[PDB]
Amino acid sequence: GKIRQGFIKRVARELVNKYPNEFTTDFEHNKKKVQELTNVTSKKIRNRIAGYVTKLVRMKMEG
Amino acid sequence: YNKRKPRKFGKGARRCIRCGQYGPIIRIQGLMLCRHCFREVAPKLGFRKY
Amino acid sequence: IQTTGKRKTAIARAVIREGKGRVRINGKPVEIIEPEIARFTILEPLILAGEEIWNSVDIDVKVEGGGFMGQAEAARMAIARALVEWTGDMSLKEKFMKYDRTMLVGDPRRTEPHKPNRSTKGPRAKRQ
Amino acid sequence: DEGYPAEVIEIIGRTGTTGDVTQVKVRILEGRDKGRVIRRNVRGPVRIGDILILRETEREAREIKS
Amino acid sequence: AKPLNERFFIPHEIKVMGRWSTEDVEVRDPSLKPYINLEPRLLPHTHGRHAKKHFGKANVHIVERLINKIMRSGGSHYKVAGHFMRREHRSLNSKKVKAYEVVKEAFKIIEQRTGKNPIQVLVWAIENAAPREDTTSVMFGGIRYHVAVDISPMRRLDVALRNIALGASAKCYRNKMSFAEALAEEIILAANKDPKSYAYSKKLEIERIAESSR
Amino acid sequence: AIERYFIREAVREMLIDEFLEKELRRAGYGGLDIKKTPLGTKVIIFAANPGYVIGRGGRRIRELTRILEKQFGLENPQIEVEEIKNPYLNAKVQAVRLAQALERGIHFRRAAYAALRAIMNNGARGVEIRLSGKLTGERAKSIRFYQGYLAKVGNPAETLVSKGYAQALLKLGVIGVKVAIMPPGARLPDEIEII
Amino acid sequence: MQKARIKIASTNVRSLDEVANQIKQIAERTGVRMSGPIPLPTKRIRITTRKSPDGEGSATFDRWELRVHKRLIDIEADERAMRQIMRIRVPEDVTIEIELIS
Amino acid sequence: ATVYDVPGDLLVERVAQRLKEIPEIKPPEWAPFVKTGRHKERLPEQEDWWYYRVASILRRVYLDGPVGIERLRTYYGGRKNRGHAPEKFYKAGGSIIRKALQQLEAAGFVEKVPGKGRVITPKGRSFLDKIATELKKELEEIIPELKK
RNA sequence: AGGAGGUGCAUGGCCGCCGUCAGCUCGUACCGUGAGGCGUCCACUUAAGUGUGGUAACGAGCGAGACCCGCGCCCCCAGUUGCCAGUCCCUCCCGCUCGGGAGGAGGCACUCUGGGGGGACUGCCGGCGAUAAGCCGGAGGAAGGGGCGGGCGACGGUAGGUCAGUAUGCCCCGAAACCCCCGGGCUACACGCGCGCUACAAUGGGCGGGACAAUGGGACCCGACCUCGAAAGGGGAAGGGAAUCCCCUAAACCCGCCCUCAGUUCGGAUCGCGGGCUGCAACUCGCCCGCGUGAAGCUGGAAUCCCUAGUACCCGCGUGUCAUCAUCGCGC
Repeated sequence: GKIRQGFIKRVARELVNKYPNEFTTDFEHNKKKVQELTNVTSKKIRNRIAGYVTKLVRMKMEG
Repeated sequence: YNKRKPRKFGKGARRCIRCGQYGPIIRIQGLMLCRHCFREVAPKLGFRKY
Repeated sequence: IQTTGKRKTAIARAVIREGKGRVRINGKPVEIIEPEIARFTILEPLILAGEEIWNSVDIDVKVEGGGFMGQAEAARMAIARALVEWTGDMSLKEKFMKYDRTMLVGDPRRTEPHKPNRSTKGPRAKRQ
Repeated sequence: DEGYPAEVIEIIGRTGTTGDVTQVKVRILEGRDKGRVIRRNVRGPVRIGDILILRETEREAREIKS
Repeated sequence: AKPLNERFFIPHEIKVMGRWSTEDVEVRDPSLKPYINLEPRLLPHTHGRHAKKHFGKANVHIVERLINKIMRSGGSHYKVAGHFMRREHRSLNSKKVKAYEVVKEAFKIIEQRTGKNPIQVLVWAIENAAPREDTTSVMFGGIRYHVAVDISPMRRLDVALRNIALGASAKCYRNKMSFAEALAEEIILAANKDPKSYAYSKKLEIERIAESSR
Repeated sequence: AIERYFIREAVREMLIDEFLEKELRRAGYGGLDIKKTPLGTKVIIFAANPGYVIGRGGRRIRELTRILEKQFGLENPQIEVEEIKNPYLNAKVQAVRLAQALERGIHFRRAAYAALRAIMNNGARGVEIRLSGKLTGERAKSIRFYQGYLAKVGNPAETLVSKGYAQALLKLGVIGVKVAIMPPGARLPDEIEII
Repeated sequence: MQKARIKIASTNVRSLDEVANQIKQIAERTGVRMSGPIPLPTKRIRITTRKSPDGEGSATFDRWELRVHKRLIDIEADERAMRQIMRIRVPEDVTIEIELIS
Repeated sequence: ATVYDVPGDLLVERVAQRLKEIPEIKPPEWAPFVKTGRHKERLPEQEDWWYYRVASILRRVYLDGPVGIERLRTYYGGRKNRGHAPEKFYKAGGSIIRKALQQLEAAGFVEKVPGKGRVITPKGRSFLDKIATELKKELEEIIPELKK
């Protein structure tokens, strides 16, 4: 199944709260921003974080 | 008359250094060790799991 | 023009230049390959392409590895890419992908490793 | 061969003991009951809009009891 | 090699196998029209990812499927009338070139003996050998009962085509009469609804029993 | 044969390791390293205390300096003995120490818990101690005392953790001890830090 | 023209890359042409063995691997360039073998 | 044209029937009573079986260049029935091909390069490509596509 | 001392299955006098105690997952792996003079080689799902919805087994239950059952032809090449301590001829002879070279095992201990 892992759900919300403006719907921009704003060495989990923060950014402007 | 006869072939010619087992002694490039001994020492030889 | 082709374990290197139309596998005419199924497999890309492309270019392809059928399919992929790069027109690409997919996508499938408990008969094989 | 083809529309759900029988709704495309919708079963894979051949239109399957 | 080269060159104008361009073929049964693949292709083999596709079987050419269920025809729990139908001498499995050759020969036999499109003969046989009712044991509270069930077009195709293959194997197995001759004879019998064929016979058997399970 | 050479060198190495384990058990022999050079073969022995290794006036190590040249055939063995930076970070050395403590008629619970505390305040992230055998009677038992974070699977378990197995001898028989020590410097893959 | 062929082998990849990097710095510092390090095929020694010590249980087998990577560096003759390679600190795992070819 | 432009079987047949003429090629006295290889289980059916071998062997020299006894053994080898054990692959005989190569050498179509094997002389190449041109022309007016 | 003498309810360690199943629990809070319970429960969803949404609990730890190996495309770097990639030049074989083929120099394309980076992320759309989690379909694309083959198997239990590989309590023997040596046994056979190899011929056998692999190994070793013997084998020998010399042939495949279906132009068990290899010696106790002979079996009931994508099935190959014992195991 494709249930997103909890720790990424945690860090994604945190990075959402502290820079609400530094992440936009563009996937790749968010990918780079989380690349540099964290110390992740596994590119895959970086992509996971990017994919989820995309969805959170989408969630924002409708509510 | 107590010395064991020389043997260049066969199982009796071969004996593990560690435990002395006459049987399974793998010889990939000349380990000279019993097979069961190999399990507890393979990482010490550098072998990994993949 | 240079092209390559991957399939199973038969890998083909192909070079296409201007010529009368001769097409050679390992420097041998494509019409005299002993298996006929391999002949059609090698031949598939230039039937539907047309006769003018057939007689307007000389193509030399060398295939190493795998089986004869795999060699045929790798030569098919190589010659397909050869016509692709030599002609460089969209319509041939469209009809290439319409007839099938392999010659523009390859077959990246391989043979999975064998696993113990009667590994010899196959990976997923076991005893009774 | 007195058969009657009919067109699948909606799939009620996997039925039978093992779920290998699939319950669908079919519209009779030809015959004495033209246009009539019947709940009919399908062994083997089926989709929407398949033409299934009937020997008897009168036979029907009971509603799937959950 | 002269027949080999001439058969290489003849389908240069896009023909299934060597001959028998598929435009002239007509499917009479409405059920199997959107499933029988009539795309014109020179060679009936794609090595495709059809198994991993739920509905990718409709794309496979009927002749490729024919070679497919020919190569698998050997050995089974089917002790039909107490026989073990195994290929011990260079079995058909994985030797798709030999199977390719045998379908080529049987197609030539069909062409000559019937004087018409062998693909169309096969189409008629497929229509004529597909059953239209099976039986399923459905229970309520552990009281099982046999209920007639309608067959999907694709399952009908599968069972009928397996049946003709098994008829061919029953004919050739343990006889002087070759496999190509067996397949040609079986397909011509099934084409004209001949009960002598295994395919039409077992279509009738599948229709029956389910006939009485109402 | 480069293979036959590397395997030969590492076989010499682990045989020396086992020989020193059965020689230097009282010394808390923790680690080994070997450097070849035209001058000779330098052996680098990290022990819980080199004071016992040096012996009396070097009469101990000199014996070893003979031994490393005769049974293993090392040309010019030069012995160097050093201290482990934190023996509480070596599960092997801690295991040997606790086995020796148990052998001294010390109660298994009290010794194990004191050792656990002593390794913990030394900064080890996570400590597990498993004790098996005749611990309170003829029928054997296995009891595990854990504390902290001890990821027990994955590559990190095979990489960052320090592991130690020991056997302790007593009148009733043999007791098996296993010790797992997480050094603090390691970090988890799922731990993501933020700036 | 005279050349020196050097083969550097190690189980550790990082030790091998460090040795190659310092060789490269030496060769470019002495201003002597060097053929780029060609990574030759890595040897995979494989040993499988049954897990169970005795004969009991399911047929279980364990796989043990040794990946040893070797690289080839060819340099042109310069005695100054060859003087600095014997001073290269070589790790205990890396084996460097040097031959001279005309 | 070259041998590459024709089937191998026909070219072997043509070279065998043509080398039937030359007095150099002559089966030895032990040949008819000795099969081709150890792996073979039945004697060769026909009596031209010697000539075909030469027509094969020389053809191999047209392609593999320097080839000695052992590699020609390797190519000719085949599967053998071992009884209740599985069938296994084995090699063919050696003295037969050694005598064939010696007869070719005395004929001047092949020479010996020591340490590498035996190579094909210019005369053998000219004969083989003349045969190939003739056969290519034959299958050309049989199959016009070969004029391409 | 030694025990291969026993003692696996005397043990350590180890392996198996429950079971890579989803579980095991702890800190404090809450209910119950207590046994103990909660967290770990319920609707949905996941391959999971993975989560979603409500819960007297909130967090934590072990577990799955993440983690690591390899396939899937490209890029870079590196090119002595490999090639008339473009190729003036030299050597050669033909040819319709149209052309086709091969090597030395030279080039490094491309395969390969082996280090790093990108790329695949429900990344977007439609439908579902309470708008949540998440699910299905679609688009693009070498590969999207645990991408794919694997490794990492928990708290505990089974006195499972293993002290006969190792340490090892208890007891037993101390010129035997200790040490050495010769021969036999480890193969003994009217028998029941398990697992594997051959076979039950025409789909096929004989003759010859063609294009096809990785696994790994190679110094008393791998061995081209040359010579004798039909062959097993005898004698010499290049190169090689491993992208460079050998194992290296590919098999299946089809192609032209012979045979024309039967216990046999299948099948070889099995019985004897001459020769050959390892070993001190191979009848007990090896295989191979040739001959003669060369069995049943003709598809096999009751009962019953496994598999789902390159996967079944079929084919063929290196290697494990190693002269051979394997008709085995792993890997290709």
